[PDB]
Amino acid sequence: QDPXKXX
Repeated sequence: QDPXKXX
């Protein structure tokens, strides 16, 4: 759910 980081 939090782009370039993961979910």
